[PDB]
Amino acid sequence: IVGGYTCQENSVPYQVSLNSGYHFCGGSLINDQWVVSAAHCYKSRIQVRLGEHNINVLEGNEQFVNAAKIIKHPNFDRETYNNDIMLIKLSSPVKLNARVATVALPSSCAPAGTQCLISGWGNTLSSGVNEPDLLQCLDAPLLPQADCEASSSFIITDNMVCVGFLEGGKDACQGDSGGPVVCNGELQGIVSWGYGCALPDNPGVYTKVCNYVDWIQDTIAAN
Ligand SMILES: [Ca+2]
Repeated sequence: IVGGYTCQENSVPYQVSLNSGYHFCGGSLINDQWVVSAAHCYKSRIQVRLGEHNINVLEGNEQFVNAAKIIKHPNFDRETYNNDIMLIKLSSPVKLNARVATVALPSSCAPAGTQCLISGWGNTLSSGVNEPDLLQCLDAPLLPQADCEASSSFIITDNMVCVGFLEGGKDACQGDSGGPVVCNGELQGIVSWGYGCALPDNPGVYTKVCNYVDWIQDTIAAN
């Protein structure tokens, strides 16, 4: 997260870190045994870390659980990142508490202008790379489709939504991928891609979660 602030300890209880020897993506706990992330974060073996604040220091609230089933959306297109969503079934249910909690699936698609919270351990610089130890937070609004593409060097599909600032300075970045965009307590987006990080005229692009609620529930029921 570029231009954000350090989240209060365990204030984003649904936030998880996908680890394969190192943190490489984020995700959201949607129930005691399922995590939703981005399909581009797929790896054959993943350890999901919950209850984290400082990813490099053991604090006493962590739960590390291996992924049992890693399911990418069948129509994920790696070229365009269309349908960039993935579900992870944990090897065992986690212990839900104050520091490890679930986030609700959306009941409807949030309107442009809605204020949301984006979080992650991704890159904090608009140039170069710096991985933070502590979970970063960013309050940003959902932008209208038209305003996003106005002066950007990219276009998006109907399964994508732009969240951020057209003036730049604040944005998600590499390493935040798969992470949550929560608006009014519901998961409305998943960190997916963008041109650079925090650049003027180029807001971040996120998977529009409200378009997949049915797929999510069916998959969870069938596995
Ligand atoms: Ca820790």
